[PDB]
Amino acid sequence: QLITVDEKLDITTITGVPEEHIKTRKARIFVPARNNMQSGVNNTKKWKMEFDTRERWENPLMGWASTADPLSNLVLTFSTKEDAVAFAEKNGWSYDVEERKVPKPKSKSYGANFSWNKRTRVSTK
Amino acid sequence: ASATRFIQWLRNWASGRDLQAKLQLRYQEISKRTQPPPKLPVGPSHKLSNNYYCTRDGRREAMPPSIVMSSQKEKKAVSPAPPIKRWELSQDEPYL
Amino acid sequence: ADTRPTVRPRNDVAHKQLSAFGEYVAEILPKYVQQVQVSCFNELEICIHPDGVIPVLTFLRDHSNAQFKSLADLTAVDIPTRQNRFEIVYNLLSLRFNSRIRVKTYTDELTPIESSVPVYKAANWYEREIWDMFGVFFANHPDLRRILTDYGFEGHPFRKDFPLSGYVELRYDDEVKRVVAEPVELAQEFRKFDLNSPWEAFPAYRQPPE
Amino acid sequence: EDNKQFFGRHRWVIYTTEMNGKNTFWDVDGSMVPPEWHRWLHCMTDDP
Amino acid sequence: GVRTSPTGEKVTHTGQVYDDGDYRKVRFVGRQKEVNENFAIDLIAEQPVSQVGSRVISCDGGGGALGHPRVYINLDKETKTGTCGYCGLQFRQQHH
Amino acid sequence: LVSNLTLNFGPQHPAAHGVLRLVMELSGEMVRKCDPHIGLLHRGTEKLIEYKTYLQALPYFDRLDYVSMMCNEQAYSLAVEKLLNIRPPPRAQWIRVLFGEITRLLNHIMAVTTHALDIGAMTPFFWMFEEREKMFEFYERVSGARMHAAYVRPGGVHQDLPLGLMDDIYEFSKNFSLRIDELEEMLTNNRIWRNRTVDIGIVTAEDALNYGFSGVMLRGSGIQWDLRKTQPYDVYDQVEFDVPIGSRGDCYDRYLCRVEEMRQSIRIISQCLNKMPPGEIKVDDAKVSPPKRAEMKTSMESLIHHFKLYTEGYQVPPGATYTAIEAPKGEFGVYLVSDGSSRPYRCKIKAPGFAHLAGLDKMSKGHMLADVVAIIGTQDIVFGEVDR
Amino acid sequence: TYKYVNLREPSMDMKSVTDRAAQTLLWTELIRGLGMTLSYLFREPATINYPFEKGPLSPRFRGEHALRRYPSGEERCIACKLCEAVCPAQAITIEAEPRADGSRRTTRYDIDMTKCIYCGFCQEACPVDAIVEGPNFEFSTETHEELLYNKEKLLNNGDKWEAEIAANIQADYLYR
Amino acid sequence: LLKKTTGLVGLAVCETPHERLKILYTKILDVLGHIPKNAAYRKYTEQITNEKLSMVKAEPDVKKLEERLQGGQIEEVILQAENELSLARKMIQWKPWEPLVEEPPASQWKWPI
Amino acid sequence: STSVKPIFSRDMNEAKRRVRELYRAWYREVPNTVHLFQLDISVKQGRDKVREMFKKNAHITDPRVVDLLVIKGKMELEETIKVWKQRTHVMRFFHETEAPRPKDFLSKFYVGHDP
Amino acid sequence: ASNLIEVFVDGQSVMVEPGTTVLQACEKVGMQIPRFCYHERLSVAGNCRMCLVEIEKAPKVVAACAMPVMKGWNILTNSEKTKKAREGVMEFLLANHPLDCPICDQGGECDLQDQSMMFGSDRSRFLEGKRAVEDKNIGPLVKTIMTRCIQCTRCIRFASEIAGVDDLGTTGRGNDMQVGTYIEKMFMSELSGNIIDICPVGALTSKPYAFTARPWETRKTESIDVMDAVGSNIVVSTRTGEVMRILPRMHEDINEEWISDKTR
Amino acid sequence: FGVVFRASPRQSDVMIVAGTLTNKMAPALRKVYDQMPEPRYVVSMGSCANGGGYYHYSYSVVRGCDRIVPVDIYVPGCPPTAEALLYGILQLQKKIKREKRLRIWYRR
Ligand code: SF4
Ligand code: SF4
Ligand code: SF4
Ligand code: SF4
Ligand code: SF4
Ligand code: FES
Ligand SMILES: [K+]
Ligand SMILES: [Zn+2]
Repeated sequence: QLITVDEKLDITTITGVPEEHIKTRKARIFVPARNNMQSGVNNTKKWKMEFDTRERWENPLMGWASTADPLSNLVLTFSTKEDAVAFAEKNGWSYDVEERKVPKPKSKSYGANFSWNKRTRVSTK
Repeated sequence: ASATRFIQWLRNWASGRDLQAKLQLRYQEISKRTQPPPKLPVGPSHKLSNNYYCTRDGRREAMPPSIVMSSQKEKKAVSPAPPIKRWELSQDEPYL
Repeated sequence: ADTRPTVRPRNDVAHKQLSAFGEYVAEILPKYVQQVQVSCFNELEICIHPDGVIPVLTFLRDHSNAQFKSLADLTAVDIPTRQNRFEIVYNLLSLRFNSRIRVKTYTDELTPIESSVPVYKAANWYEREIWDMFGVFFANHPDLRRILTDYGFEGHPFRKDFPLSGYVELRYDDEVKRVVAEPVELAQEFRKFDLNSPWEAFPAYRQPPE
Repeated sequence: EDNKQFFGRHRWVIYTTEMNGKNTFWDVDGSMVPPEWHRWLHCMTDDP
Repeated sequence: GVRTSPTGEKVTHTGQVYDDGDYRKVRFVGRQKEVNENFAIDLIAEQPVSQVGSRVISCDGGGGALGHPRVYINLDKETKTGTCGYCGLQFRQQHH
Repeated sequence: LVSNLTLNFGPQHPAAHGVLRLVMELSGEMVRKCDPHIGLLHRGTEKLIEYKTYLQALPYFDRLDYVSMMCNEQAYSLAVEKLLNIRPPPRAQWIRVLFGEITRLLNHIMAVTTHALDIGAMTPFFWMFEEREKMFEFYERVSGARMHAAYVRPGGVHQDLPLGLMDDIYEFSKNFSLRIDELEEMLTNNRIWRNRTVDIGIVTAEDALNYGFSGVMLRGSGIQWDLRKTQPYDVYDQVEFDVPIGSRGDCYDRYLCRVEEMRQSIRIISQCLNKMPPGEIKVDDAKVSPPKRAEMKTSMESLIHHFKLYTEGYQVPPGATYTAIEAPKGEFGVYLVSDGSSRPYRCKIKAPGFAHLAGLDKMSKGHMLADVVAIIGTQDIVFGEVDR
Repeated sequence: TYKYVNLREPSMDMKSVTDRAAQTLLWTELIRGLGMTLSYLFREPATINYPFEKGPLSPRFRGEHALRRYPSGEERCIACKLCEAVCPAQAITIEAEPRADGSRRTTRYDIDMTKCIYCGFCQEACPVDAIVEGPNFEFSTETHEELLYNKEKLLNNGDKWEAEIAANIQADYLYR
Repeated sequence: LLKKTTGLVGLAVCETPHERLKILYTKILDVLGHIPKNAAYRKYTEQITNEKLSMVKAEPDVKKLEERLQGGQIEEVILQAENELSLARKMIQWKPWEPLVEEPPASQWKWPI
Repeated sequence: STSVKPIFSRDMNEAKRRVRELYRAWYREVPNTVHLFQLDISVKQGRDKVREMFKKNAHITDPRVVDLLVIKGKMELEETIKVWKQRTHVMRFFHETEAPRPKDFLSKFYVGHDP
Repeated sequence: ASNLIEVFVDGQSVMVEPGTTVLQACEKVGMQIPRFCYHERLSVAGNCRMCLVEIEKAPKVVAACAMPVMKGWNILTNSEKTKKAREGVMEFLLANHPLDCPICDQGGECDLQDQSMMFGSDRSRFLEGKRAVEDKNIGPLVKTIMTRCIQCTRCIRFASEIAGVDDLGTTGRGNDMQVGTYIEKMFMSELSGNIIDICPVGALTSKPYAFTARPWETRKTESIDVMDAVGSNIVVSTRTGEVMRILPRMHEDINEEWISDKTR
Repeated sequence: FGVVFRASPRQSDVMIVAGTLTNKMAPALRKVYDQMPEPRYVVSMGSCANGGGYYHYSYSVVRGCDRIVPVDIYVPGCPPTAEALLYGILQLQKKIKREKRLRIWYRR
């Protein structure tokens, strides 16, 4: 009906990746940093996994950017930090986890701009 | 179109059709290659008033699927829809 | 049906009928059904435990009020964040009642799924496609083998972690007088674009904060 | 042009025997039609 | 504005030329390096300035919907002409 | 297993459907086992679609069943529109039915003529591609491309019909029934053709449904099923036509069904030309459909929506739909999953030829080797959609 | 609504049976098929005399690519990269910089014509009608390298074909 | 009167439709007796099975019976009864009526992720 | 939990059995393959390669991972035995065109930045 | 604590410290209110009016950025009244805005573009001519195209409160109100390049980065500044293996979201 | 023009590669090419065969058939129009017209 299997779950052998791109690759788990050119925060909701950048060179003919790295454009999206780590382990990638940085809540007051005795008074509007 | 009458008679007879009425080739029953410029109409949302996008936004009127049963959270039998209706024979050409 | 030229009209009678049948199926096969949902554009999905495939597919095919005689499609979706990353989707069609229904289940890399060929002979090639592209093994399948990929092709391309251009590429070598595979090198790397906008588009689908 | 032919043969070109210093008595190709006539010869327009 | 490098190769309007020791200039040996001879920078210089009599002038590049998007240009500054971001045409305010 | 004949159509002949490697066991002239091997035109289309916006993915659908270009587009557009919850305007729905039926004629001419060409009847092939060539001009006049129009898009159609097109389509449709009649004067009552198709590849109604067949493959066996009649999707509820139904389930009935579908397509095309309404061609909602080039160069909002539509693309609400149409070959459907962004998360293509070809072994049992050529032809297999 | 394509019942009178016997033995329908082929022999062929005659096209035809100019002679392209972003085949590669006069102009514009699917999305997306698909469809080459267009080539195509391209735009811009 | 053709390939005509159905429906009712009375499958399948069987008795004419049943040709109704019967025998082995075998992981059916 | 549905083996002993069988079928096959496919390798080189492929997966201890490894190995055999492969597929195992790739720090240091 | 009071956000109860604004109350249930003039690291302005939102049983809409919440308010961030306020305000913003998106470096990463798509209308009814503004030269680092300015006054607040420089201000009045220095001045500061990031539009752009790349084609690499010992967290933007620009990366304890001009 | 509709591989004079060459299919195409008796020419028709086209970045597609066989003429388009292919064949005829096999042989 069922069996008991306890070993650490690993699938590197059956996934089909070459060894070169399992062992020497350093996955990076993180939440993307907000693009400071915009105030929207909808791209900092999920955890991404990416790999280390490798060499790109100029194509001798047209000057295009040539790569020999098959993982260069690979990005994975996860709901939680555990999932990204759980996926990375069973595929046998060396990874680093960077903790989410949450904006610190702040005290905002409009009245603070017109202050009798404080330096927060604004000189213009 | 430039077939002599005799050859016209022959190919009509061989095929059993009046081929000249419906010629395969096109001569001067085709549209002119140069046409007058068009003046295409505008859509129903080209209005200067009473045209707020919030009252015609299809995307934002979708909602997530309803959940009829979920594990965490004398009735009569029902078919997924009323039984399909039998088709009726064409009265234009019932038997080919 | 409203005078909103650009907005798809709602059919509410279809929504009611599909919700009634969702309960009916849940009432009859409570051992297996894990969830029932009907979308806004009227499409019923039944989520089931992977062990109820044959009982669930058989009931929908043979029951006198189901009669989903036709398997319209069978495919898998890969969602790596889920613990059971693979979701197996069955789209069925009922010609007696002119209705469609979707049956979904899940699995992982190392859990087999019962073959539905005993129920729908159409599933023979669909499951070979699922195995080849997703590496999901179906048990008791008459003939499971690759169907799309090249012979000796290592990997399962439709997994989200398989790179778009793969790992090996073919050319002809004069010296060995045959077509040789080699590690892939692109003259122009595929350029990845970040297109997602940082502003929320659909509040109705907002997920609760952590 | 001859408008009593069927559509597609009612216009045609007889290529020059020499163009840009190349003998084209025998060797002619569809790229010898200049852009102004290219539109007329392909019936994209109705006016030479 | 097609000047040649000391080697003998023509320079392009982007300013590109193969330096003295670059092997990649072999690709042109027995063939030719294609260089457009109408330099957009030099042609748009020739255009005369357009004297106008208002502080704000709009340019669409001509042709209405066959030009570029319509842009309004400010001409208050006297030390310089006002240029179109798209088509590069210059404007000045008349005797003012 | 007297002998195994591995028949590769690698050195392809003038069929153009693709390439099929067929592995068979011939116990004499008879066929005991048939095993199609179908990886030769697998191009990874479903994975590539995940890296493209919804607009960028549309041309992939032209290149599936590459004899049903605008019908494949409509299926993608009907799926995306359903997730977007928008509606294309009434004029475009008529243009999409009109060119849906011009595409059905395009498909059946290829289906019947190349089927007959493989069985030795070469001449009707040339007769009818003079007609397909005239249909390719309608495609080019509305889209600029003879084949891969990229014309039917979510929200409607890219451009409006140029002035003078409907007259030329009417002139083509007026002379076209005679062209079909000439084709039947060479095949319908021809004893050689009937001997090659009658009682070949018989399929029972019960086995058809279970094997997943659709289209003519069902209606040849007598199943009264057409998606245009039972689950209509554009204006097909507003046009009168009859569904041809077979009685014996053999190749010859399937041949007759297709030839009768060409006549019903001309019947439908006649109604579309008369009922074509005025108005706009794409949904008047610029967060989905691009604005007119005149408005984009005049209006700030139009330029912003133009800029974003052709870069990010419109975002589609999260959800999953299975949309199917009555494609000329059969039921063509797409299972499209949206994660809420502007790029599809998963796009599974349901090709009718995938199931039909899998059903070849069933149909070939107890037939000679020369019949297999007739069986594959009557299925109408193109390997663009079989493999994707 | 359906019809029966083949549900006839053959008549079993002697007159009808003899009709089928005459057909079977005298090959009547086969002669009829020979008649149709004979009629086509005396119909005029649909062939045209390429390259002297050409198949009809329309203004919307999507052919070889070219970069256009304004009447003054300045390039229309402002390096917005909307064409590069939309290109379904990723056939376009763009680099830009400020020109010596501060203008927003490209320094690299390339189309891999062997990647391009000739869909015309790039001309639909261009805000300034800078990139177009021309009317030329006869530009096959002998080497692969001859089909990788840089900026000079596309500018030269615009100079070569502007006369026709402008007229085609004039004919269709109102539909667009 | 008797149909020459069912219209469907591989589906032959039934000489004795009324009697053939009665046997099948009665067998179905008999088989359901082996299923727990509480299970939902037994209650619903009995209800439809009885309602059809009542019509079969009531209607002697084959054409009128089909119009009441609305299951296509009368041979199609027989083919469906045989499927319901074989389904019930399989349900007794599967026992779907039991409580849920197992519940899915936390975020198994959560879309978007 | 650790309660998982099995593919075939219910413990490594059964799995190692199927592994052992599959090696028999491959060991017998190489003599035939080297002939039907007209390969230029000796039957010794072929059998060493089969040994190499089986050895690389030595560490595996999960019964389910071993079932799939065997399932895949049999599919590979079925292609070679039935001659569905071609001479090119069979010879891809030997990487006869890829030039020697170094593995010592100094060698990798001279050529490129790859770790 | 007992400080916290209870407010509802579309019927979802959240407990907030007294003095929290409506915009901050909405952020706790995960919503982002649209904005142009509000920035959490600057003084509240309340002038763009894009944050206007409806309070149930309240006839008037309130500026969510500058309105302290009171006990038992239900903030309706998606009512018809709220949506129409956003559409009206976006229309006014785009009335005089130039048609520059193809030539504007901000294109593709513009809050005006993106919030126009999400909260604005799809079409214009503005049938007049537009405003045009001359450009100011405030140094070799920031390029000014002030026709695009939406007068959010973020740059003014940043320079006054963050950089401690009072060179920037608003001269004029009404529709003619302009942002600048009045005189020929260069806003040269070690933190000057930061006003590029806070400017929501292409009014202030990086001169070195002008025209070279678009946001969607650049790969983001999170790294660290090494031009000083503060270790500012940055983003290195690259395209086809080339470094295109340096952007800040938010770190609350180090550089917040600023960087120096040597870093930039 | 003298170009037969259908030619067998071992009497053919020119191979026209009309569509996508996948990795599964590449060995078969090189097999056919070797069986062709000389003189043999290849015509690459369309983007897919020319350089991969719109599946260029696919894992299962050869990025151009010139990786497998030598190509004499490249016909652009997706698809090239029938007229565009005809122009390509007529370009092959002119390419053959300029051959100098005997003239080279004399000077060897
Ligand atoms: S026609 Fe289409 S594929 Fe070709 S360059 Fe333009 S957008 Fe790209
Ligand atoms: S060709 Fe047009 S779309 Fe492309 S970069 Fe130039 S202006 Fe922008
Ligand atoms: S600031 Fe934004 S909306 Fe204004 S022109 Fe620049 S990109 Fe377009
Ligand atoms: S320049 Fe930019 S930051 Fe300053 S007020 Fe104008 S839009 Fe706001
Ligand atoms: S038409 Fe285009 S997509 Fe199709 S095979 Fe030809 S090049 Fe490839
Ligand atoms: S964000 Fe509140 S008014 Fe500007
Ligand atoms: K800015
Ligand atoms: Zn201008």
